[PDB]
Amino acid sequence: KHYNVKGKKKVLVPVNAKKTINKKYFGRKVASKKKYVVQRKLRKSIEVGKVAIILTGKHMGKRCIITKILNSGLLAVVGPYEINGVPLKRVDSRYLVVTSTNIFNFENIAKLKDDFLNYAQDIDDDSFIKTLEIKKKQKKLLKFMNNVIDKIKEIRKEDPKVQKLEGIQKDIGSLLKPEILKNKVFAHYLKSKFTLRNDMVLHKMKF
Amino acid sequence: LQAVRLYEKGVILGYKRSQRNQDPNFTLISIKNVNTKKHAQFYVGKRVAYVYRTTKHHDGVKIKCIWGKVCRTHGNSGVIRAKFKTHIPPKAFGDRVRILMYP
Amino acid sequence: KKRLQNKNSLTNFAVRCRLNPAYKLLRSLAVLRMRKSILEKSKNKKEKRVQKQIQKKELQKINHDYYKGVAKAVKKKKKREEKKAK
Amino acid sequence: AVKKVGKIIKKRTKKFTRFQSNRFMRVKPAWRKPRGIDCRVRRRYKGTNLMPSIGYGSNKKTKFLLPNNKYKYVVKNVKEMEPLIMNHTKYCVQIAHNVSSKKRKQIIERAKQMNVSVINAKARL
Amino acid sequence: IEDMVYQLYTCGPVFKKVNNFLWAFKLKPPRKGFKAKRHAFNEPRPGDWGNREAHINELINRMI
Amino acid sequence: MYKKEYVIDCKGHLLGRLASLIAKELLNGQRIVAVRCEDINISGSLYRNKLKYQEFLRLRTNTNPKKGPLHLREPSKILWRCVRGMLPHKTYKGQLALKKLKVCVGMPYPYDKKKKYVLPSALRAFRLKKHRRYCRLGTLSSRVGWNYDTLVKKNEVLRKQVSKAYYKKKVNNLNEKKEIKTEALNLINPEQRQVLENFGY
RNA sequence: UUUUUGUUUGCUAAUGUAAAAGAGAAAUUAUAUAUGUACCGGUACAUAAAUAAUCCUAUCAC
RNA sequence: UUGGAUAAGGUGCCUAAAUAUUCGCUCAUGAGAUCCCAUAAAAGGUGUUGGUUCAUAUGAACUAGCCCUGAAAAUGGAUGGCGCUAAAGCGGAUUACCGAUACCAAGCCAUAAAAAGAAGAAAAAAUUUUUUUUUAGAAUCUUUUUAUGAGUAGAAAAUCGUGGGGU
RNA sequence: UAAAUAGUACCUGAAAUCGUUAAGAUGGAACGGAUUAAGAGAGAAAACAAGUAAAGAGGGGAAUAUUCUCUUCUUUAUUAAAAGAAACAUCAGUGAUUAAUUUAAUUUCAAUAAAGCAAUCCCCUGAAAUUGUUUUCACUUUCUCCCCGCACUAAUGUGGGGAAAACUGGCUUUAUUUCUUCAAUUAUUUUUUUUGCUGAGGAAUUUUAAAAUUAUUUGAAUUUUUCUUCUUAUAAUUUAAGUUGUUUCUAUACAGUACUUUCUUAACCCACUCGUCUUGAAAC
Repeated sequence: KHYNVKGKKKVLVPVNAKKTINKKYFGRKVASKKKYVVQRKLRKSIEVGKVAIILTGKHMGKRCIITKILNSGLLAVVGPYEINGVPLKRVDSRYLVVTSTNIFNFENIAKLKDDFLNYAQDIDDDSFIKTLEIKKKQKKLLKFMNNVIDKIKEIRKEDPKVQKLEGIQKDIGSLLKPEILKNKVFAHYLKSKFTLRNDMVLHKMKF
Repeated sequence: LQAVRLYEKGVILGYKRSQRNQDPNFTLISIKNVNTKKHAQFYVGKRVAYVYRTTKHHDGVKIKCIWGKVCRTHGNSGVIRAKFKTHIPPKAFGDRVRILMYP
Repeated sequence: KKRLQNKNSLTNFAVRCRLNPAYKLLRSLAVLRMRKSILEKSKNKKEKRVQKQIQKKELQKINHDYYKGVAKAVKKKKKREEKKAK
Repeated sequence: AVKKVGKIIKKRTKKFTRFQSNRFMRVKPAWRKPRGIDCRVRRRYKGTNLMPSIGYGSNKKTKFLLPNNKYKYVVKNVKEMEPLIMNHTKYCVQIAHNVSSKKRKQIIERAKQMNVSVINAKARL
Repeated sequence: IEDMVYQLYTCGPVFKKVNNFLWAFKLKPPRKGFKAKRHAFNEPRPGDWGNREAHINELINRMI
Repeated sequence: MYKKEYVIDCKGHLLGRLASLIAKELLNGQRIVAVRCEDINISGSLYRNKLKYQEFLRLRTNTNPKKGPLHLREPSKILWRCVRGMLPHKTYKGQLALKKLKVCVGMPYPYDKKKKYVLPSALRAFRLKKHRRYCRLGTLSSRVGWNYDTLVKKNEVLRKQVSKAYYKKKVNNLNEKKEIKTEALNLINPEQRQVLENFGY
């Protein structure tokens, strides 16, 4: 579904309408009058097999591999946990700087790109979302610090939705482990962290 | 070593200003390595954090940040105008701001 | 009626076509004319310029005559000054 | 500066003070328009005690409502609460200052069962 | 509006009516500024007032 | 502008241009230290600048010259006063900017062992045509009553000797380090070699 | 002088920053030229001449 | 009020913006530096720059730019200050920028004018049934639209208070 | 004595003025306006959680002193939801930015590879013999040669005087414009990169109609078609018909170090005693 006024093809995506406002004279009504919204659209330099730099989380400066565009704007990323310690994380594009090197441009990685995709087509935003009952259970124990931290870690572990993400993380990491590792300098590149030395200039250097 | 940086350093100059008159809605910011309008245009739209310390704790922490945005360039020599959620106190003139790589 | 946002009558395509019923046809024609390839002009530039030889000749002669007139005026004023000097 | 909470925007705070009231004790801070001849404030010299204008008026859609987004109504006994039964979500109730503890408890309980909020609920107890 | 444009661009039979129907245009200042409002356009020094002939279009475009 | 402090060598610098640049840096909250202030140059003849300073000297408060313009004679103090005059020193921020500046004659103990910078926008060689007269602030101060010019020259030649020794030692160390590098560069892996010479290291 | 915990009756525990995020950088000098070396200011030879548009320093955990 | 863009004027620092670009002139042992404006003349110069007209690349005579003499006052002193001479001076030229309570877009107050007006269910959350908001109609009123807003002396309207009196 | 801070100046007990304690500021005024920041006081009436089940205290109403029902408070666990704020995205309005673009007009040029012309000669340009017309010489490069100074130069060359062709420059033909150029200005059109600010309103008989877009469908036209246009019908969308969505946080709290607010201090910019007569007042 789309519209291409002036030759554009903006692509429409269904959107719910939940904001409610009291109407002028008698009742109330849903404020939004629309059923579709044009979809996110991403930068030209966002491909699946590309390596980006996490920029804002607790993994700032870490390098990661794009995994999937989640049809909600946000994209899934894996700085393969087995080499980098960066889990399957759903991050948005504008908090990422994507480099110019594809992980699948290496001749020994390019072979397993199909299996990469066939492992990645099954992640979705609902899996990344945090479910209400485990959120409630985590907030319950808030009413000595190491104990509650460990409890939070273990309940996150036993979340059923986290388990499938961990399984995908594990299998994709095992798939990408040896082939990445046998390229020593690239493996160190991924394992390293991106800093901003005072010798380099942001508006001069390229991503 | 540790504590990665991934932001550009800036200095808070005065407000958006004329002689004998101030408009404390925009703050003038200087960039570490920008000296031209063309180069300053590169940073337009980036979030800028003014991080400063307080004498006593406020949320269990002694540090707080005022957020802002690089709105447009100022002059020909790579000075930018930034708009913050709250006006930057003139105590902060000459102080250091993070201008972050995101968005 | 209640005032709404005044839509940009130049970039908002729906309002522009509402204001100008001929605009969408004119724009489509312009786009079609733009969508022409490059081989035709590449092989016809010489044809279009060789027929302009007579135009170049005609435009050369007028400027030539204008410069001739300017030089003649210069010479005649110089001659007048030379005659007056003595 | 302007203060904006929710839809309510207060165009100016820090109520206007009378010119020279800061440095004269006989001059109370309550605003008075200065007539003068060479008066500074009247002439609107910059950097001196700007005068109130109609341009500061808050919008009429949200003029008289409190931060709880409803209009206040001052009551003196339980009898003046009757009109609130229809618009309990548009009006909050404030008990008048000269109401005793006898009647304050009655008004509080009546407003509670009427489902209308009370501003000075915990006064005189 | 296209008829109005035609009647204005060519001093058509309905010009006074269209012009009078049209509210006076309220223009923003020029994007790159004026030269000198004090001096004539035809003065050898930079200046602004007077008849610009065809040069009014570049000024309208940045005043619009 | 972004350093802890900037040490600048005032030798061969025009007084007003140097003061303007320094004042802007100080107002932007940058600490600077000006050394060798007695080698500052001034456009115009020495006699002309001496006349200007005599006119300044003739200027004191009639009632009580203690309150009058304190004239000062050290070239460092002269540069400091020029910067102050180029600065809003009667406000709190201006006072902070003024106190963020340190001026010396010669190069004392901390500043003779750190890098000295130069403002090419204020160098005499770049700002004065070679056929026009200029003055030396040290000699001007001596004619006005500083009487410490020669001692600064002695200290300067001593510092020159010790700096020459340090420079020779540093040159030897750099030569031996380059010799170490050119040989250890053959022991790294060839693809590392290619990257290094491709990017010019 | 070193280590740990902290500064979350007028008092008797106790905190402030005009500026950390690699805040990195010691030769001297001339500007119609300089600098090093070797001989006796001179001679000879090297070096430098977008000089910070550089160099040096960072991540390889256990 | 929020943004944008300018006027006058500026962009070496004070002071936001050019130690911008491009072409000439000027060295002042009291240079000069924005209308009003904060003085300067006759007369001179073998200072330098450019023109004009005469005499076998020299000698003259003019001319007009900047500079110099003419040019001396009383508290200490003022291109506003610092200072500036490969100008930060003078005369242009080309760009960019900064710069108003003025201009433009949008919101809101009021004033003026205008268009118009004396009767029925909407949504959401739970699970067909409940729950929560509203479900309006005051003519000096209600809804909406546009334009506009300095002000002494002076005038008017609407408001805000005080003692006392009926209701 | 109800009360003595109602003790005879005795109701209440303001301001000026002064004391005690605490906090803060303090380089020849002090106060102030505008904007924030830091502290210190206070605060929950929007600044989360309605209901639900149980047990404890109560209050009412109806039903013919016994049943049902409505509730308020307290505790338990038991679930929502909503509101604000940030980020991102979308749209619209209004700007800033950087790359372009169709078609025309205006003496444009500039190259490539094969011929040819002229030689102070050529595209030019200069100087001379009721307007045109014609004629003459004089116009260029050399890392070319000759003579003189013969090293004299700023010079890895040079000054003066002569010759030479013709690379250089110019012109004339043939083919090409991706080797290279196809500019600039104007008119006339179509886009594009990165981004700042703003979101009024909430439409019970115009947030309709249409306009655009998509998917089918009717015929026609024409620039001849993967945005070609015009209607024939249908159904949806929004680019129409002024901002909506997602996720987090506030927060699973009842008042704190957060949030709202007052006050006190700073800091940047600005700010002369008011009243009055007066043309003119900060006025010595």
